[PDB]
Amino acid sequence: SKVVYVSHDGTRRELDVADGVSLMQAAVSNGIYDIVGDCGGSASCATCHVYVNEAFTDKVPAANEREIGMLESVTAELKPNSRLCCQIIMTPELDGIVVDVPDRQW
Ligand code: FES
Repeated sequence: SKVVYVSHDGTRRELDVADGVSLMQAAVSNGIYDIVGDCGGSASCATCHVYVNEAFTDKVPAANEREIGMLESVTAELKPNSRLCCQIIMTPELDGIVVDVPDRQW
């Protein structure tokens, strides 16, 4: 399914992500440099921060307690639609999901 990573300067980068693969994993393994994913996807860092387009925030499973806690430490502006994309697993329903990436993770 399709996923669009919009870098902070507006560049739209589309990737085909297989079901069950997290947005972070697909990102860091396909040149999406503005996403670090340092902890490896256990909601243990804030380096996979992204802003989920409001047309998809409802279809994504809500952030668990751990992510909520980690999000508090994001280095870029924390917004209502901020999410640690390693916590978002790709599924067909999410096809076309768009995420805007901040100008910094560290
Ligand atoms: S890769 Fe560390 S919280 Fe997402």
